[PDB]
Amino acid sequence: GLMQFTLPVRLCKEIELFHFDIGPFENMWPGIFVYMVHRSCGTSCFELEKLCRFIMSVKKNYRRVPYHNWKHAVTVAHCMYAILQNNHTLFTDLERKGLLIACLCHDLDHRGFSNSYLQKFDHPLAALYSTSTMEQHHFSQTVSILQLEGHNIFSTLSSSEYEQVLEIIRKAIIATDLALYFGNRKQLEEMYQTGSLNLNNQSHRDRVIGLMMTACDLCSVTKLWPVTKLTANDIYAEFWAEGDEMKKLGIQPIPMMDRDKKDEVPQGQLGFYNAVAIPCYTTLTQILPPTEPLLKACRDNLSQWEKVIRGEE
Ligand SMILES: Cc1ccc(Nc2cncnc2)c(C(=O)Nc2cc(C)nn2-c2ccccc2)n1
Ligand SMILES: [Mg+2]
Ligand SMILES: [Zn+2]
Repeated sequence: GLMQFTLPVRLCKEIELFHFDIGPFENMWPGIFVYMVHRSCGTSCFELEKLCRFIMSVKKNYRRVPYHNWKHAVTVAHCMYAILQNNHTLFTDLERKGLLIACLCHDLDHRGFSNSYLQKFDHPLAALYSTSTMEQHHFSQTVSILQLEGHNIFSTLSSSEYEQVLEIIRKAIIATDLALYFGNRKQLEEMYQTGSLNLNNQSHRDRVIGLMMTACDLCSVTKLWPVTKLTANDIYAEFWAEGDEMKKLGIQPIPMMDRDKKDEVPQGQLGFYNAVAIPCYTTLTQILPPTEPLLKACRDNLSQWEKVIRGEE
């Protein structure tokens, strides 16, 4: 049990800031995760043998795609770690447990295509899960991995704690469906402004954990500008591949996905930040004030994209 994971000085200190980049050495990322779990959760909460075996099976089930890959999985888990460490006393044992696991698994087996594309293509996954298609698939992949031999990292929870944790995870993963985010943030904004928001109302915590999963998922926009700008090339690599594929079904795709409309990415990044990202981090900062660093970095990046449009870069 005294087998504590350690990090070099720069990473040890920078892992605590919201804007940490996990780096380009892929073989350090399992340890950055085990490090985050031990400090967030405790070192007795997972059997190290089972946790490492689970981590490796999860990484194996992330594909080689430009954005929705293993690096994204770990990067979303680091944002979650930073929210939990900045809000120590607000979450329970099972909640810290489930959520970091939910972040690592949340895009399991992503092929790099949206829900819209799966339904236009008439993929069999669209027949099985008529809404939040990929997200119900991600949760399914998580349960299968948890049921492999030697992978059940929750084995020592009681039947009731186990049911509670799977349920925290399923709801955390379903929430990453951005189609559900718009609704969820509006309701949190209405509860916040009327002062009815009650973190004892389980239905209310579920909404808050939802918004946290949006925040962690979009956190590439909260990075220092060189990291955000470079991650934007990976996201657009995927969008343009989907657009290519839309055109092979004979569907003209939305400007976001058309590689012939690269000129409009700067203006399209403004609307994304104004319609999705800025409100996300604003409402999250209203509910959890210590997550303010994410809104400040998200606004610095908007300014940077405004500066691109004015040809100052
Ligand atoms: C889900 C998601 C995650 C990350 C995203 N970007 C990103 C930027 N910088 C660094 N890392 C990542 C983007 C993104 O660029 N979105 C987007 C652009 C436009 C014109 N529209 N949208 C959009 C997409 C879905 C719903 C509403 C609007 N989307
Ligand atoms: Mg996803
Ligand atoms: Zn994601």
